[PDB]
Amino acid sequence: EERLETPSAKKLTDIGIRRIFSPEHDIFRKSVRKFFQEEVIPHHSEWEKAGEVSREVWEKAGKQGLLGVNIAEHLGGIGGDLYSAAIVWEEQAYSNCSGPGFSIHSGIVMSYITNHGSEEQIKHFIPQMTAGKCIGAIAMTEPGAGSDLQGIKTNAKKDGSDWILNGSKVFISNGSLSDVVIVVAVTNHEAPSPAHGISLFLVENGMKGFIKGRKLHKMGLKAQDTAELFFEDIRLPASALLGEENKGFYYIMKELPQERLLIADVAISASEFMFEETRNYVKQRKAFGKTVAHLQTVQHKLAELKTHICVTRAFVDNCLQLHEAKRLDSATACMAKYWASELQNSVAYDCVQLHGGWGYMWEYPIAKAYVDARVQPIYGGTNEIMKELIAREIVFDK
Amino acid sequence: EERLETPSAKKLTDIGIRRIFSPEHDIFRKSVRKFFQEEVIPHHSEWEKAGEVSREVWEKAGKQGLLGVNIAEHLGGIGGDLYSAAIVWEEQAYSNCSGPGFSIHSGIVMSYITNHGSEEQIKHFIPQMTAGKCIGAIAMTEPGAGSDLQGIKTNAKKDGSDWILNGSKVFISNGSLSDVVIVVAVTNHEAPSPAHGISLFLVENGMKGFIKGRKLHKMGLKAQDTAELFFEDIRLPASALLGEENKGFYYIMKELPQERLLIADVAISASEFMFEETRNYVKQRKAFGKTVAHLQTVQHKLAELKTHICVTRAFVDNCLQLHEAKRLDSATACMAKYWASELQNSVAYDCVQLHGGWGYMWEYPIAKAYVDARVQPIYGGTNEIMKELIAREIVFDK
Amino acid sequence: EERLETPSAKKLTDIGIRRIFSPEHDIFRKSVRKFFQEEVIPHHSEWEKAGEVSREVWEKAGKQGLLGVNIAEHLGGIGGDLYSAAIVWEEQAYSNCSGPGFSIHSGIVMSYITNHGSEEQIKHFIPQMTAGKCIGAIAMTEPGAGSDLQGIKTNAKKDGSDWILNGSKVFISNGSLSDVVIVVAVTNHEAPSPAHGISLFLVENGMKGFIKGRKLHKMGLKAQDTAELFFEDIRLPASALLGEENKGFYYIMKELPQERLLIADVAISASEFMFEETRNYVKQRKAFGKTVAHLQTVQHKLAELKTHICVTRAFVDNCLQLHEAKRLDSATACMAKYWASELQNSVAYDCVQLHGGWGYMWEYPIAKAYVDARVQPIYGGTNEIMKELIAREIVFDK
Amino acid sequence: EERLETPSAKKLTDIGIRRIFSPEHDIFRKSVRKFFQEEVIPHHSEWEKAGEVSREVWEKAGKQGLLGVNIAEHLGGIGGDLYSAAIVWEEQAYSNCSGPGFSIHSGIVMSYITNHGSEEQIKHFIPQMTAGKCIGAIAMTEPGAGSDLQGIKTNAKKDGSDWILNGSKVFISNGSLSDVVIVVAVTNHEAPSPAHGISLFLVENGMKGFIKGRKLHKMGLKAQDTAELFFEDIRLPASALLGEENKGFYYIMKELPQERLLIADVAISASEFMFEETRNYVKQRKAFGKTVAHLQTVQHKLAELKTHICVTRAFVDNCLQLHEAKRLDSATACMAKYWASELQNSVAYDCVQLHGGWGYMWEYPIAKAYVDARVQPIYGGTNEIMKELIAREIVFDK
Ligand SMILES: Cc1cc2nc3c(=O)[nH]c(=O)nc-3n(C[C@H](O)[C@H](O)[C@H](O)COP(=O)(O)OP(=O)(O)OC[C@H]3O[C@@H](n4cnc5c(N)ncnc54)[C@H](O)[C@@H]3O)c2cc1C
Ligand SMILES: Cc1cc2nc3c(=O)[nH]c(=O)nc-3n(C[C@H](O)[C@H](O)[C@H](O)COP(=O)(O)OP(=O)(O)OC[C@H]3O[C@@H](n4cnc5c(N)ncnc54)[C@H](O)[C@@H]3O)c2cc1C
Ligand SMILES: Cc1cc2nc3c(=O)[nH]c(=O)nc-3n(C[C@H](O)[C@H](O)[C@H](O)COP(=O)(O)OP(=O)(O)OC[C@H]3O[C@@H](n4cnc5c(N)ncnc54)[C@H](O)[C@@H]3O)c2cc1C
Ligand SMILES: Cc1cc2nc3c(=O)[nH]c(=O)nc-3n(C[C@H](O)[C@H](O)[C@H](O)COP(=O)(O)OP(=O)(O)OC[C@H]3O[C@@H](n4cnc5c(N)ncnc54)[C@H](O)[C@@H]3O)c2cc1C
Repeated sequence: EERLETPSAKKLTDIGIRRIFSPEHDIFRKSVRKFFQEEVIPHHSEWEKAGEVSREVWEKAGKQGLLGVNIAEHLGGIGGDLYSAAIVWEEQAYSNCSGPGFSIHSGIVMSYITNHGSEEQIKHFIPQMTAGKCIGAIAMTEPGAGSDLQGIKTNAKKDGSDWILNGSKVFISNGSLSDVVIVVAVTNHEAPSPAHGISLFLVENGMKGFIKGRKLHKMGLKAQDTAELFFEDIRLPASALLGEENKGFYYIMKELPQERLLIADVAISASEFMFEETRNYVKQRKAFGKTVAHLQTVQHKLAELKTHICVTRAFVDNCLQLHEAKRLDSATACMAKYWASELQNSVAYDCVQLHGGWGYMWEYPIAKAYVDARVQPIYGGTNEIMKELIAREIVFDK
Repeated sequence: EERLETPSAKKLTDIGIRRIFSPEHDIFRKSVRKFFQEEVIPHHSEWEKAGEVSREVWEKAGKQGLLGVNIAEHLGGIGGDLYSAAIVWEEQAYSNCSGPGFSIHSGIVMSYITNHGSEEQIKHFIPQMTAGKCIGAIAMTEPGAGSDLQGIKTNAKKDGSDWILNGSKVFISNGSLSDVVIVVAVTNHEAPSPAHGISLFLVENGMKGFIKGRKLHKMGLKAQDTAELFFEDIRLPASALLGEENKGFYYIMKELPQERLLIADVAISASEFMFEETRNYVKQRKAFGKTVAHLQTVQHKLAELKTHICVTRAFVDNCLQLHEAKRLDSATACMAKYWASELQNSVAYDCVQLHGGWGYMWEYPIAKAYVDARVQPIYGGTNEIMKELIAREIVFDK
Repeated sequence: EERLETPSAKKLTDIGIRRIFSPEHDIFRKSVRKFFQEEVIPHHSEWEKAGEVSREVWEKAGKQGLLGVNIAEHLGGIGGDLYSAAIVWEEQAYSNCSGPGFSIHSGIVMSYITNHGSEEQIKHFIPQMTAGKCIGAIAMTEPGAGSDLQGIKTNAKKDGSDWILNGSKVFISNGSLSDVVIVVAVTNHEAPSPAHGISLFLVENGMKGFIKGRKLHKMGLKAQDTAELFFEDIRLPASALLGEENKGFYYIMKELPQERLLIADVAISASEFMFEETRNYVKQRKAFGKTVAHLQTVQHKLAELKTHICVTRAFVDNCLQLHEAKRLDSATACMAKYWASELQNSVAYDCVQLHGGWGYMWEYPIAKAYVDARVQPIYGGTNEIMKELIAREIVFDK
Repeated sequence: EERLETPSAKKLTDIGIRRIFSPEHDIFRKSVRKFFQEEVIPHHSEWEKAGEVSREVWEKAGKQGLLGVNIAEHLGGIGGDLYSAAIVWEEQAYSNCSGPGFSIHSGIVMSYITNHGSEEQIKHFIPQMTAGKCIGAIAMTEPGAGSDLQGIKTNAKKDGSDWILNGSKVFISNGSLSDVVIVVAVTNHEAPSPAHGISLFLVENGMKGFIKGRKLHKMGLKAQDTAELFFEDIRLPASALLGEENKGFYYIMKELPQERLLIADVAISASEFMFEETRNYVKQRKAFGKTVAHLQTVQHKLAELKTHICVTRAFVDNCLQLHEAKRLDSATACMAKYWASELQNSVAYDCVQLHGGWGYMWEYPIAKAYVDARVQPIYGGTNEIMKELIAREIVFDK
C-alpha cells in the first residue's frame, strides 16, 4: 500500500520495504529471520571450527520450509514464487553466516533436477532434498579448467546401458555433506565444439568409486565444507544421466542466469548487512569527546556507501522482478553478479576500516564478512568472465 | 504488455524500452526525438558561437508542446504526467545539445510558480511560458555564497506594499534570454536562521534596476546563456512576492528534490548517449586488421560502462516512479543526483579516451559531452552537499 | 647544501628543492619563471582567441636562452644539462600557459635533427631554432591510425636524387607557426614489417605542394595551433632525408623515451600547479563561519592529492636522474608517462570541484587546466599503448 | 656501479637492484633472504596453527645478526645503517611470513630504549634483545581508544620514587612472547592537554601484577601472537620509567616517522612479492590453448599494478635515503605509510583475482598475503589519521 525503498527505510534491512514484496512475503521474511537468529547464528562459531554445518541444521531448515522454496509443490518442493526464494538467500546473508549452503542446494541443484530430470529422478530426489535429508552439490570446476569449460577432462563412457565415470572436481560447495552431486562430464570427446559433448550426472554418496577428498583450508567461508571429489571407474546406471545425452552444456547455459542472480542478491544483501553493522559501530564508538559518527569524513564515507548500496539494490530488485517473469537474460544477470560482487568487497574494505583495529578481529562480524566477500567475485564464473559475456551483445551484435 | 530494460535493448536509447513507459509515451518520445533532430541539432553549433540559443527555437518547442509538460493543463500547462516530462529532459540529453534551458524552464521555474504562486501570477505567467514566449530562470547563487545560505546578501525591504530589491546573483541559466526570474532574497535579517528570513520574488525583464550582466565565459555549455544579475534599487509591487514573506526557503526545500531528480535523469541519459556514440565509433574504427572493438581491453572497459550505466538507470527510473507518486524524499533525490552526475563524468572521460585524439576535437559529439558533463557534479548543490544531506538520516535520528 | 623534497616544501612549486637540482639550476629557474610571468601570461588571454601564439614571444624566448637547451653547444644550442631543459618544461606548466609549443620544438624537433642528422641540416636549422626564428614540429599520426605503427600511408618514392612525397597528417602541434616539420613516410612498403619501410624528411614551409589545413577546433589547448598537413606532390632534395633511408623507425624508437618523460614531468608539474592554486582558493573561500579549508573532508581530499602528487613527483624525478645518465628505458619512461598524465586529470577533476561553480569559469586558471590535462592521456602514445609496452617484459620474456 | 631501478630489473625482488644499496648490502641481502628460506618459511605453517612463532627462531635470528640491525654497536646492538635494517624488513615481507615480530622488536622497541633510555636501561636491555633472548613489545592502544590519545586510561600514580601502574592494553604485537613491554600511561591527569601527561614505562615479565591476556583471534597475521595485557597495581621501581616524567608524548612523536616508514616499506615490499608471485602464476596457468598471460586484459592489469608498485617504490626508497640522513619528517613518513598500505591492499585484491579460485585457498601464498595485508592500513595509526597529519601542513600555517 505504502512501501518504502531502501534509501528511505530506517535501516537497509528493515522488514516490509522495497516494492517487489507483498505483505505475505513480509510475514514469511520475519519467520525466516527468526529462524536464523535462533537455529543458525548461535552454532555458527562452532561449525567454523568444525569445517561444516550440522546435518541437524539442514534437517530443520527443511522441516521449516526453507529448502526448495522456488521448487514446484507438485514436484516435491514447497512451491513459492521467486521472491520467497530470495528472502531465504537474503536473510541468510543478513545473519552474516556463510556456513549453510542452502542456496547452492535449493536454488541450483534442485532446479537442474526439476527443470531437466525424468519423472522418476525428481520423485526420488526432490522430496528428500526439500526435507533436508538429502543435501545437494554441483561439481564442474577442475584443477585445470574453471573459466575454460571447453577444457575440463572429467569423462563418462558408455558400457551397455551404463556410464563409466572417471575424473575429479575441485572447490565443490557442500562437498563434504553432499549426498547427491550433479557432475559435469565430457561424453563426446569428438563433438564439433566441446559445448555439444557434455552431459550431467546425478552421482551419489554410496556409489563404488566415488571418493570425497579432503576439506579445503580457505581464507573465508570457514564453515562452508568446500572439498575435492574424485571418480575412479564409477559404474553409473542409465538413470544417473540427468537430461539428454550431450545436451549438458545447454542445460547449464539456461540455469546460469539464476546462479548469478542468486550471487548478486546475496552480495548486495551482504552489503546492506555490513552497512547497518558499521553505521552502528561508529555511532556508539566514543572518540574526541563525541562518537566517530560525528566526524565529517566518516559522514561522507557512509553517504557514499549507502548511495552505492541503494543504487545497486534497485538494479538487483529490478532483476528479481524480471526473473520472476522469466525475462532475465544472460547478459543482465551477469551485470548483477559482477557489480554486486565487486561492491560487496569495496563495501567490506571500508567497513573494516571504520571499525579501526576491531575490524581485524574475528570476534566482530565485519571480519567474517570481509573474507567471506572475496569469494563472490570469483565463483559463478569470475567477474572477468562476467565482462566477456556482457561484452558479447555489445561488440558482436546478433 | 511486455517491455525490455536498458541492458537487453539493442541500444540503451531505443524507444519502447523501460517498464515505466506506456505505448503512448513512446509516440510522444518518437515525436520529441524528432523535434530535436530537425529543430535543434542543426543550429546548435551556431548558437554556441552566439553564446545562446534563439528565441525562435524556444517558441517552436512552445507550440510543439515541450514546455510545461508536467504543469497542470487547467493552469496553463500541457497537463501531462511526470514521465512525459522526463522524456523531454532525456531526449535533449540524447541530442547532446545543452543550449536550450528548457529543463530549468519547465522543470523548475514553472513548477515554482504553479506550486506556490497565486491566481493572477499563474494566469499571467504560465501561458506565456508554456507558449515559449516568456522564458524563465531562477537565481539564488551569489559570488560569495552558494552552498551556504547565511552567505547570501541579496535583500528586499518593505515600503508600504512595495518591495525595494537590491543585490546580485551569478551563474544564472537562461540569464540572458530570460523574461521572468525567481530571485531569492533576505527579508528578515533578524530570523535565527536564514531559513526563516528568505523570500521568493518574481522580477520581470524590463523593470528599472534589473540589469542583465556579462555572459560568463565557461568551459562547457557554450550555448547556454549563463549570466550574472544585478538588482539596483528595484521597486517591486506586492504582486512580485511569490508565497508568504519569509517562507521562501521552505518552498525551495519542497522543489529541490525535483531539481535533483531531473539533473540525475539528465545525467544518466547523457551517459546513455555517450555509450552508444562510443560503442558505434570503436566498432567502426579500423586498427591491426580488425576494429578497435576486437581488443579485449576495449571490450571490458565497454562492459564496465554499460553495467554501471544500466545499474544507475534502474535506480533513476525507480526515482521517477516514486516522484510520479509524489513520494520521493530528499535523500533519495540526492543519491540520484550525486551518483548519476558523478558516473556521467567518469563515463565521459573513458569515452573520450576510446575516441583517441578525435575525442579532443570539437567536431565529434563526445568532446563537448565531456566539458558539458563536468557542470553536473556542481549545480543543484555540489555532490559534496548531496553527501551532507544523505548522511543526515544515517547519523542523526530525528 | 641542504634541499627538501616536495612534501617538506612550503609550496610544491618552490624554487630550491628536489635533490636532482643545484643552486646553479635554481638561479636559472628563477630566471625562467620571470620570463613566463612577464612575457607569456600577460598575452595568453589573447593568443587563446587567435588559436595561435605570437611569433614574437618565440624570438624573445630563444634570444633569452630557452629554446634549444638540452641541445649541445658544439652544434648550436645552449648546451645545458637535462635538468636545465626540464626546468623549462616545468616552469611553463606552472604558468598554466599551454599555447607555446616550446617543448615539442626544442625537446623533440631539435633532438631528432641533431641526433641523426648530417652536419649540414644541423648547421642550417638548429641555430635558427635556438634563436626562435625557425619553429619546428613533427607529424606521424593520420586520420586512419596513430597506434597502428603502419597505419601511416604517407609514402615517399624516389625519383633520382629528389624524393616525391605524398600523404597527409592530423593533430600536428605548432601546426600553423611551423617553419620546419619532420615527417614520417613509407620509403619501402615492400618491407617485411613496416618498422623497416619508414624514413624521415625535413619538410619546410614554402615547398611546392606542402599545404596547411586550417586551425583545428579543440576542447582544450586553445592557444596551441594544431592543424592538418597535406603533401600533394613535393620534390625534395637529397637533403630533406634525415639520417638513413628505411632505417627511420630506429630513430622514432630511440627518441620516444624522451618524448614520454617530457609529458610525464609536464603532467606532474601541472599537477603541482593545480594543487597550490586550489589550496590557496580553499584557504580563503569563506563558508559556514570559516573557510571551506576548515572542513575535514576537504582537508583529507587535500592530503590524498598531495600524497599522490608527491609519490609521483619522486618517480618522475627518479626518471630524470636516470635519463640524465642516458639509462632510461622505454618501459620506465612509459610508466611515468601513463601514471603522471592520468593523475593530472583526476587532480584536475577534484581541483575543479573544490572551486565550485567558479571552477567552471574560463576566468579561473583551474578551468583551462582541466581541459589542457585531458590531452596528456592521449598524445605521445595513449596510456593504453603505454600499457602494451610495459606488459611486454612482464609477460613476453626477452 | 650501474645498479638498476625496479621497473627494469628481471624481478622487482632481484638482489642487486635499486640505487640506495651497496655491494655489501646485497651480500647481506643474500644472507637474510637465505635465513628466511631456511629457518622461517619451513616452520611458518605450524607456527600459524600455534598462533605464535618459536623462541628458537628468535635466538637464531639474534645469533645470525638480524635483530637490532640499525642499533649502535657500542650501545649493545650490532651497529649498521638504515638500509641494512630495511633489508631485514623487506626480506621478511618477501618470505610472506608475518609471524615473527622482528621489526616491532628492532625497528621500534629497541630504538625507543637506545634513543631516550638511561645508560643503565640501555645496558640491561639491548644486549639481550639483540641476542633475541628478550623479546620486546609496545603497548599504547586500549579497548576504548586507539586514535584518541586523550582517551587512554592506563595510568601510573607516583609513590615516592615508585610508580603504581594500573590498566590494560589491547592488540599488542609479540604480546604473548613479550619479555619487555613499553607501556604508555597517563602520569598527569590535571595536565593542560593529554599530550603533556604521558610517560613511558619499561614493564617486564615477572613483575607482580603483570598478567598476559589471551591471544586474540584474527583474520590474518595468524602466526603473530597478538594479545591483551593487564596491569594490576604493579609497583614499578624508578628504573622502570623510560625517559623524562610526563614527556612520553614527545618520545612517541620522535619515533613515529620510523614506525610509519617501516610499515610503508613492508607494504611496498609485500606488493613487490605479490606482483611477482601473480605474474609467475598467470604465465604457467594454461587457459584457452594458451596461458592466462596471453589475454590482453591480464596484461594491462599487470602493467597497471607494476607501474604503481614501481612508482610507490621510487617514493619509498627516497624516504629511506632521507631517513638515513635523519631528515625524514612526520608528513613524508605518513604519506608513505598511508599510500603504500592502501596500494598493498589494492594489489593484493587484484592478485587474488588473477589467481582465480585458487587465490582463496590458504594453501596458496597470495591468500595469506590478502588477509595479512588488510592490517597495515590500520595499525601504525589508521590511514585516516595519516591524512589528518598530512593535511596539517596544508591548511594550517606552521
Ligand atoms: C570457495 C569456493 C567455492 C566455489 N564453489 C564452486 C562449486 O561449488 N562448484 C564448482 O564447480 N566451482 C566452484 N568454485 C570454483 C569457481 O567457480 C572457479 O574458481 C571459477 O569459476 C573459475 O576460476 P578457476 O579456479 O577456474 O581459475 P581460472 O579460471 O583458471 O582463472 C580465472 C582467472 O583467470 C583470468 N581469466 C580467465 N578467463 C579469462 C578470460 N576469458 N578473459 C579474461 N580473463 C580471464 C582472470 O583472472 C580470471 O578471474 C568455487 C570456488 C571457491 C574458491
Ligand atoms: C553552469 C552553471 C549553471 C548554474 N545555474 C544556476 C542557476 O541557474 N541559478 C543558481 O542560483 N545557481 C546556479 N548555478 C550555481 C551553482 O548552483 C553553485 O555553484 C552551487 O550551488 C554552489 O557552488 P559555489 O560556486 O557556490 O561553490 P561554494 O559554495 O563556494 O563552494 C562549494 C565547494 O566547497 C566545498 N563545500 C561547500 N560546502 C561543503 C560542505 N558543507 N561540506 C563539504 N564540502 C563543502 C566543496 O568543495 C564544494 O564543492 C550554476 C552553476 C554553474 C556553474
Ligand atoms: C592536441 C593534440 C596534439 C597532438 N600532437 C601530436 C603531434 O604533434 N604529432 C602527432 O603525430 N600526433 C599528435 N597527436 C595525436 C596523438 O598522438 C594520437 O591521437 C594518439 O597517438 C592516439 O592515436 P589516434 O588519435 O589515432 O587514436 P586511435 O589510435 O585511433 O585510438 C586510440 C584508442 O583506441 C584504443 N587502442 C588503440 N590501440 C590500442 C591497443 N594497441 N591496445 C588497446 N587499446 C588500443 C584505446 O582506446 C586507445 O586510447 C596529438 C593529438 C592531439 C589531440
Ligand atoms: C593485529 C594488530 C596489531 C597491532 N599492533 C599494535 C601494537 O603493537 N601496539 C599498539 O599499541 N597497537 C597496535 N595495534 C593497534 C592499532 O595501532 C590501533 O588499532 C590503531 O592505531 C587505532 O585503532 P583503534 O581501533 O583504536 O581506532 P578507533 O579509534 O577505534 O577507530 C579508528 C577509525 O575511526 C575513524 N577515525 C578515528 N579517528 C579519526 C579522525 N580523528 N579523523 C577521521 N577518522 C577517524 C577512522 O575509521 C579510523 O580509522 C595493532 C592492531 C592490530 C589489529
